[PDB]
Order: sequence, then C-alpha cells, then structure tokens
Amino acid sequence: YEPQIITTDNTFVSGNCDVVIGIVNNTVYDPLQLELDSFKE
Amino acid sequence: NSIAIPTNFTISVTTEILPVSMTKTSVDCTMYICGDSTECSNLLLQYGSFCTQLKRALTGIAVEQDKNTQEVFAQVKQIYKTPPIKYFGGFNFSQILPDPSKPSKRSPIEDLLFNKVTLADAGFIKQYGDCLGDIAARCAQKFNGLTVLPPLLTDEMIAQYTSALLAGTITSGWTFGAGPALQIPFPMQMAYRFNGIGVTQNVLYENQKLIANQFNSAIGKIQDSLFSTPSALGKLQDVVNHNAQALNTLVKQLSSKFGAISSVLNDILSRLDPPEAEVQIDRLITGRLQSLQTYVTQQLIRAAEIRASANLAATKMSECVLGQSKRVDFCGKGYHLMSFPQSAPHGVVFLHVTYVPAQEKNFTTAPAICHDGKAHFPREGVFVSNGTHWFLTQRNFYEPQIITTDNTFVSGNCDVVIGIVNNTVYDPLQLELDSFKE
Amino acid sequence: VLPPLLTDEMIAQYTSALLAGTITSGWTFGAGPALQIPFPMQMAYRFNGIGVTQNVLYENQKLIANQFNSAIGKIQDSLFSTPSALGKLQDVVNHNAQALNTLVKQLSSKFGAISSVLNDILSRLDPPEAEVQIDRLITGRLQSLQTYVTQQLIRAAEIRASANLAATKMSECVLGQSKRVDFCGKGYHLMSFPQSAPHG
Amino acid sequence: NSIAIPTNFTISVTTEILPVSMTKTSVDCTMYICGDSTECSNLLLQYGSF
Amino acid sequence: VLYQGVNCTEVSVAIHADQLTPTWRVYSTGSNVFQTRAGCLIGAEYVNNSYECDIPIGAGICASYQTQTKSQSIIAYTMSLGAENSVAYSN
Ligand SMILES: *[C@@H]1O[C@H](CO)[C@@H](O[C@@H]2O[C@H](CO)[C@@H](O[C@@H]3O[C@H](CO)[C@@H](O)[C@H](O)[C@@H]3O)[C@H](O)[C@H]2NC(C)=O)[C@H](O)[C@H]1NC(C)=O
Ligand SMILES: *[C@@H]1O[C@H](CO)[C@@H](O[C@@H]2O[C@H](CO)[C@@H](O[C@@H]3O[C@H](CO)[C@@H](O)[C@H](O)[C@@H]3O)[C@H](O)[C@H]2NC(C)=O)[C@H](O)[C@H]1NC(C)=O
Ligand SMILES: *[C@@H]1O[C@H](CO)[C@@H](O[C@@H]2O[C@H](CO)[C@@H](O)[C@H](O)[C@H]2NC(C)=O)[C@H](O)[C@H]1NC(C)=O
Ligand SMILES: *[C@@H]1O[C@H](CO)[C@@H](O[C@@H]2O[C@H](CO)[C@@H](O)[C@H](O)[C@H]2NC(C)=O)[C@H](O)[C@H]1NC(C)=O
Ligand SMILES: *[C@@H]1O[C@H](CO)[C@@H](O[C@@H]2O[C@H](CO)[C@@H](O)[C@H](O)[C@H]2NC(C)=O)[C@H](O)[C@H]1NC(C)=O
Ligand SMILES: *[C@@H]1O[C@H](CO)[C@@H](O)[C@H](O)[C@H]1NC(C)=O
Ligand SMILES: *[C@@H]1O[C@H](CO)[C@@H](O)[C@H](O)[C@H]1NC(C)=O
Ligand SMILES: *[C@@H]1O[C@H](CO)[C@@H](O)[C@H](O)[C@H]1NC(C)=O
Ligand SMILES: *[C@@H]1O[C@H](CO)[C@@H](O)[C@H](O)[C@H]1NC(C)=O
Ligand SMILES: *[C@@H]1O[C@H](CO)[C@@H](O)[C@H](O)[C@H]1NC(C)=O
Repeated sequence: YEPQIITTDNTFVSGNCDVVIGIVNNTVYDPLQLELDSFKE
Repeated sequence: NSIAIPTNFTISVTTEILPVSMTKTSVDCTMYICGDSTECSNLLLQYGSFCTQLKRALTGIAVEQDKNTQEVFAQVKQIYKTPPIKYFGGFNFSQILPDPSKPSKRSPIEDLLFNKVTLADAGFIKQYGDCLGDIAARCAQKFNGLTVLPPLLTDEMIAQYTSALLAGTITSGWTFGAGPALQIPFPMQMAYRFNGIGVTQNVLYENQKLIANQFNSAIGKIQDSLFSTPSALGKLQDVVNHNAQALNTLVKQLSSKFGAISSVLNDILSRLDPPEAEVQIDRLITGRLQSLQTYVTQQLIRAAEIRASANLAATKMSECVLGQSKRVDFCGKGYHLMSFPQSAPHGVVFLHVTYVPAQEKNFTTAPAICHDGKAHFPREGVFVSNGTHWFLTQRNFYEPQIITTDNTFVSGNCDVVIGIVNNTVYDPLQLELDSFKE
Repeated sequence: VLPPLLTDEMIAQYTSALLAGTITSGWTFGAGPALQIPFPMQMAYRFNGIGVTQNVLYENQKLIANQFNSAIGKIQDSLFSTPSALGKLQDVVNHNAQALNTLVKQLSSKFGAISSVLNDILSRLDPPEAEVQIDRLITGRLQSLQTYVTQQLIRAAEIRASANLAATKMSECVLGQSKRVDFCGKGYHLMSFPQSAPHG
Repeated sequence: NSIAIPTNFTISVTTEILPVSMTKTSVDCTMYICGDSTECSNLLLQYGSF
Repeated sequence: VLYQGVNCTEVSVAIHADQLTPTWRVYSTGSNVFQTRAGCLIGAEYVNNSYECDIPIGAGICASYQTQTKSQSIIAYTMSLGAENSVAYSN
C-alpha cells in the first residue's frame, strides 16, 4: 500500500464512461494542464 | 513487412486428467504361500526375511500414496468458503462449486467424474458379506490374503479441499497461495490475468459480458463432453484396471502346480508323508515366491510412476491454480489465464481456462518510424498500417492508437534501421504548447 | 522387434512443421493460429522478453545474423567432429542390443543341468529324469525372462521421464520463450529449434 | 558503489540431446523357453500366467 | 489395536468364544470399541472433536494420545483439515 494521486501519467484512456461496469466519478489530475495554467498567470 | 494481429478472441476451457494415487494393497505372506498350514509355514521360515521385505515394500507404497494425495490436495492451510451471493461479475461457477443439495457436497462435474469411473476394489470392511452370492466373485475376496486398505483422506475430504481451493482462487485469486487471502472483485482478478498474458485491462472491461458468456458456454461444453464421451477418463480407469489385473494374476497363480502333484496344499499334506511333502511344498513355495516378487516389483514400478504423476499434479496446482503460469502448454493449450481443480477417484482433473486469439487480420508493419531524422520504436506493441495510416497496436489484440512521443522511444538515427518507414510521430505537449501561444 | 508407429519421415515432417511455425510465427502458433511476423520483429520481441530493448537488435541486426550463422556452422562442425556428443542416444541403442544378446546367450546356460539342449535331455534320459532336467531349464529361462522384462521396465521408466522432459522442452523452448534459468541452455533464452534423431 | 554492465554480447547456440524412445521388443515366452519341444511346453504350462 | 477388514460384532463374538489366534487381549468396555471403515478399533475412545491428524488410521479417522476431561488416553477422531476462513468477497 502506497497511495498516489491519480493523474494522466499513472493511467491510460480507452473508451468513454459507459461500457465499463462499476465506473466511479473522480477527478484525474493532469500534470501539464496545471503547469500550463501556472505558465500563463 | 506483413504481420497478422488478432481482432477477436475466444475464452476456451480444456481438461487435463492426472492420476494422483493408486489403490493401497496389502499382501498376507503366510496366507498366500502357506495358507492355514503349519508345516508349510515352517518350511517358509527357512527362506528368511523375504515376507518382511514384501511387507515393508507394500507398507511403503501405501504410505507413499497417502503422501502423494496429501501433497497434491493439502496445499491450503485453511478451508475457504464462498459467499452466499454467488455473484462474481456474471460468471457462473455452479458446475464447479459444491452442490449443497446432494450428499458428499460435490460439484456437478465431480459427481459426473465419479459416476464415469468404475472402481473395482472400493476398500471397506467386506467380511460381513460371506456367501449367499451366486459365486464369490473376485481381488482375492480377502480369502487368499490380499486386501485393499482405505485411503486416509476420504472422497468427501478431497472434495472439501477442492472446494477450499476453488473458494480461495475465486475470491482472492493467487494472493492466498503466497500468504494471506486478500479479497478482490473477480473482474479485477481476470483483468490482472489479462495483463499477465499481455492484453490490457480495458479489453476485458469493455467486453466483460462476452467473456462471461464464453466462459459459461465453455464450462457447459466441458460438462457435456465428459458426459457424452465414455472414455474421457482413460488414465484413471487404466490405473484401476492395472491394479485389478495385477491382483487377479497374483490370485490365479495359486491354482498353478509349478511342478507339484497338486496345486492344493492340503492334498499334498494328506497324500504324502513329511519327507516327500516337504519337496512338493518347496516347489509350491518357489512358485509363490516368484509370483509375489513379480507382483511387488510391478507395484513398486507403478508406484514410482504414480509418484511422478502426483508430483506433476501438485506442481500444476501450484503454478496453475494458486498462481498464473507463463509456461507454454503447461496449464492447457493457449495462453493461460486460470485453472480450477476437480476431484476424481484416484486422481485430479484440471479445468484450464485460456485466452485464444481469433479472427486475425494481416496489416503492414515496420520496425520503426522516422520523423525529424530520428528512429522511433514502440515501448509496447507493434506498428501496423491499414493501407493509409500507421497506428500502434497490441501484439495480442488489435486496437489502433495514434503513434505519439508518449508511446514510443527514440534511439539513433533513421539510417541504421533496415525496415524503417516515413510517418508522422505526433507529440502531445508540443501541439498544446504551440497551441498555448503564437 | 516392432517398428515405431511414426516413421522417420513422419518425425521429420513434425520437426519441419515446428521449424516453419517457429520461424514464420514464433511463439504464436503454439497458442492460437499461426500469425506471420517478420523474423527480425520476432527477435525484437524476444530481446524485449529478456530485458534488451528493440533498438539493440535493430542497430546491430547484421552482427546478430552473422553471429547466428557462425554459431550454426559451429554446431554442425561440433557434432561432426565429436562422436561422443550423441552418446546419450547411442547408449540407448547399445544397451538394448546387449540386453537382447544376453537373453539369447542365456539359452546356452545349463543352470545346473547336464545339457542346455532339450533334445539331448529327451534323447539320453528317461522321461522322469528328463522332466527334472527340463523343469530346471524352464526355471532358469523363466528367471532370465523375468530379469530381462524387469530391466526393460526400469529403462522404460527412465525413457518415459526423458520423453516427458523433452515434451516440456518442446512446449517451453520451441513453442514459446522461457524464463527458467538454464532450462533452455546457458544464457538468457531467445529461442530453440528441434531436430529429429534416431530414438530421440 | 560498483556495477558491471555488458558493453557487447554474443549470440550462442548450444546442443541438448535427449532420448525419446527405445527399441520396441516382443518375446515369445513359449518359443524362448520351450522352442519346438512338446514336452517342455507341457511342463511350461504348469507355471500359469507368467 | 485395529482389526482390519472385520465387523466389531464378529471380533467381540470371537473374543467371547476364545477363538482368536493372538493370546493377548485388549481390555474392552463400552465406549472403547469404535467401528471404522478400515476395521474395528478397540482401545481408543471416539470423540466428537476433530483435531489435526497425528497417528493416521484410515478413511478420515486418526488417533492421538491426549488429556480428556478432568486422565490421559488414546482417542480416535475425524480429521480436521484446517481453520475456517470466510473471505469477505464483495463487488
Ligand atoms: C448458472 O448456470 C446453471 C446451469 O449451468 C443455471 O441453472 C439452470 O437454470 C435454468 C433456469 O432456472 C434451468 O432451466 C430449467 O430447468 C428445469 C429442470 O427441471 C426445467 O423444468 C425448466 O423448464 C428450465 O428448463 C436449468 O435446468 C438449470 N441447470 C442446472 C444444471 O441447474 C443457473 O441458474 C445459473 N445461475 C446464474 C446465477 O447464472
Ligand atoms: C562486439 O563484438 C563483435 C564480435 O563478437 C564485434 O564485431 C567484430 O569486430 C571485429 C573487428 O572489427 C571483426 O574482425 C574483423 O573481421 C574481418 C572480416 O573480414 C577481418 O577481415 C578483420 O581482419 C577482422 O578480423 C569481426 O569480424 C566482427 N565480428 C562480427 C560477427 O561482425 C563488434 O564490433 C563488437 N562491438 C563493440 C561495440 O565492441
Ligand atoms: C458522473 O458524472 C456524470 C456527469 O458528468 C453523470 O451523468 C449524469 O447523471 C445524471 C443522473 O441524474 C443524469 O441526469 C445526467 O443526464 C447525466 N449526464 C450525462 C452527460 O450522462 C454520472 O451519473 C455520474 N456518475 C456517478 C456515479 O456519479
Ligand atoms: C485507416 O484509418 C484511418 C483513421 O482511422 C481512416 O481514416 C478515417 O476514416 C473515417 C471513416 O471511417 C473518417 O471519419 C476519419 O475522418 C478518417 N481519418 C483520417 C485521418 O483520414 C482510413 O480510412 C483507414 N483506411 C483504411 C483503408 O482502413
Ligand atoms: C523519409 O524522408 C526523408 C526526408 O525527410 C527522405 O530523405 C531524402 O531522401 C531522398 C531520396 O529518397 C534524398 O534525395 C534526399 O536528399 C533525402 N533528404 C534527407 C534530408 O535525408 C527519406 O528518403 C524518406 N524515406 C522514405 C522511405 O521515404
Ligand atoms: C493476408 O493473408 C492471406 C492468406 O491467404 C493472403 O492471401 C493475403 O495476401 C494476406 N495479405 C497481406 C496484406 O499480407
Ligand atoms: C467476436 O466474436 C463474438 C462471438 O460471439 C462476437 O459476438 C463479437 O461481436 C466479435 N467481435 C468482433 C469485434 O468481431
Ligand atoms: C456389522 O454387522 C451389523 C449387523 O446388523 C451391520 O448392521 C453393520 O453394518 C456391520 N458393520 C460393518 C462395518 O459391516
Ligand atoms: C458425536 O456427535 C453426535 C451428534 O448427534 C452424537 O450423537 C455422538 O454420540 C457423538 N459421538 C461421541 C463419541 O461423542
Ligand atoms: C453485486 O452486484 C450484483 C448485481 O446484480 C448484485 O445483485 C449484488 O447484490 C452485488 N453485491 C454486492 C456485495 O454489492
């Protein structure tokens, strides 16, 4: 057991939120999107 | 440049049958050679420790068979139970799990396996029977000194080990086999087994109903295949028949004369005075000694064969049922996903669940893509072309993806790779960072 | 002596089929339909399987091919030059010949009888004495047959174990890639090729 | 703090030789013990199923 | 002592008639005679409690030497296979 933040570097994307049985709603944090926002402002 | 890649798959269940144990025999030396005859027994004593050697050999065999059964089935430290819901993602295990409604608490498949095999000995107390039969019908019927010992583990107690093992693997996968049993949802155990054979988890989750239906159909096919084919359980019937034949031969040898006037010891003692009777008895003793040594030698050789088979069965249980094995053809034909044991008389039957590619299509491939003067190689998978565009796919399942800098790695220029082709290798950060300002 | 059920041509056909499957499709034909893959890409997979990236193979592909051709030539020269390499199979033949020759030689043994020839026993002795001498020869010959069969059963068990090991090697070395150290030869396993041999 | 890493490699081919089968034999028990002898065969019958 | 292949009734009758070839006898009272699948076991008290197998007898029946009630004796029992552990499986 070693919990980490769920990000787009830890997971991969295939398909939409329908076919998977038991999918749950949670935020996946993009590393770049946060960084890009810091680059802007 | 052509590579064929599966576009579909079938979940297949196959059956492997292995002997684990052989009937545990016991031979009564005095009764066989010198049945109820003091003079013959006294002559028999002049050959020394021969019986004692036979007794040790047969005791060692009986113990070895109990050892083989214990090693094969008693590999779990706790008896695991299944949940009362019996819902595992839509997978139907009613044909492999114990049926609570019938005596012995065996699975549908186990009762079929037990009904198919005919047991000639079925050791238990038989003295109560005595006569009133049409004929005695045996394999000595005890009377000539040859008996069969019961196993230490009963058929119900083997079924309990099988149930514990099935409950363990179904509810915790391979975790309990290497320490404590950790519960996991079944689709997540199978998804990890899929990862084990090189196919991603999303393939299983997207097609979960298809996979469950293929599994359930394959199990039904196993039940029908075993029911329909009377010779499916060949190896176990052969073991039973060989032990029955060895005992039938050993008893029938008692009717031979081996050079004596008569095969009946009491006739020799009745007709002749001691000094001649001793010679006729010595001839019969020699013949019986040869028959007993032949019988024991064959039982020891067969015991060694059974030991090797039992060791293989225990090895398969550990690597196929309590784990996942990457050894080809070890756990059935195809890529191994999981296995389920079933009890059978004198042995074990394994149901091996494998992933088999189906409906392949041939695409054009290339070792690498040259972009800005650099050779891009896959991190995982292979490159394919549908004739107009290049994609990255998995080796075991067609799934086209855009070739990007997050999926490939770069090493060296494009001049060194013999089969390299020209295609655009996208870079997600650059398009957005170029998108970010301009 | 009974012939084998599968003739040498049939064994050669199985070996050829296994080589064609392995070369054209690698490990694929042992677990689904055979799927063609370019050989250098099959090797790239195998290299990744042993922890070596695909670019090592591709940058040095001609070095690897030359080392392969040299090693195969060395195998042919090694087997030709050293007759003892195949001793494991030659012993199987030689032991069998010895066992059969021994059993025949046992017919000349007297086992305590005045003569080894049944016709001599019957010609010179009255039935009673001839019966005693013949019964003795029968006992000696039965003992020789029991010894021969017991030895054949023990060797059969040894051959069975060897055949089971060979079957495991075919499935794991030829029809796949093994991670068992020194199972499929010394070094990290890349691939194997079967060849038929008499009795093995 | 010292680690050795290969800078080159060799592709090696080795040979493993395994027996698969033995010569299949068959024995005529009566002919071997009592070849072309009626009297011997008649005594051989007293040894039963051997 | 385990008498293989026979009924306990037959053994008790042979004992009362003094027809058995061994000249020794095992002291026998009620509760000390237990019918097994292997044969008739005389000289061990059968109990309901299962335990790990120590001295195997056969057909699931094992025996051991243990302190009972308040007094050590040989007992016979049905073999225990292990502790029960129900896995908390959930979706
Ligand atoms: C898991 O699979 C088993 C079969 O492998 C399912 O049991 C089957 O259930 C159906 C419907 O309840 C049974 O059909 C009915 O059978 C009776 C027999 O008398 C018949 O009269 C009815 O008209 C109907 O045909 C089927 O026989 C039965 N099979 C067995 C072997 O029990 C079980 O329901 C499945 N469970 C889940 C959760 O999917
Ligand atoms: C890694 O090792 C291999 C050998 O296992 C190196 O390749 C070998 O390099 C030598 C020297 O360049 C070659 O020797 C030369 O061969 C030619 C053949 O005509 C001969 O005329 C020369 O006189 C000399 O003997 C050798 O053949 C070659 N082997 C192969 C199979 O190509 C390789 O360069 C090494 N790599 C590194 C990075 O050290
Ligand atoms: C996860 O979030 C999505 C929305 O992004 C949810 O989908 C909505 O669910 C409500 C339920 O009342 C519907 O009325 C909406 O029409 C749905 N919208 C869409 C776009 O599908 C989804 O239900 C959420 N899942 C969970 C488990 O909370
Ligand atoms: C090869 O794949 C590409 C992309 O998957 C195909 O092109 C797409 O075709 C769909 C219609 O099926 C269009 O909606 C997309 O806009 C197309 N994308 C591009 C980038 O062209 C292409 O047709 C496929 N070719 C073959 C022979 O299968
Ligand atoms: C991939 O593209 C490069 C250019 O980006 C090609 O390189 C050119 O090849 C032609 C001959 O085909 C030469 O005349 C040019 O001088 C080359 N230019 C450079 C910059 O290398 C390369 O040949 C292409 N490869 C394929 C397989 O089409
Ligand atoms: C695909 O396989 C079939 C097999 O008959 C072959 O005829 C066809 O040419 C192949 N196509 C490609 C592109 O390799
Ligand atoms: C794969 O085969 C199954 C067989 O039932 C079928 O239902 C499914 O649609 C097939 N999928 C594809 C992508 O061909
Ligand atoms: C012993 O004999 C009785 C006679 O009624 C019988 O009921 C019982 O089943 C027998 N036991 C065995 C083990 O045969
Ligand atoms: C075992 O338990 C059953 C329960 O009904 C009982 O009848 C039986 O007498 C018990 N045996 C012993 C030896 O206590
Ligand atoms: C699991 O899902 C099934 C869906 O039919 C449901 O019936 C069952 O009660 C669920 N179990 C748990 C523990 O949530």
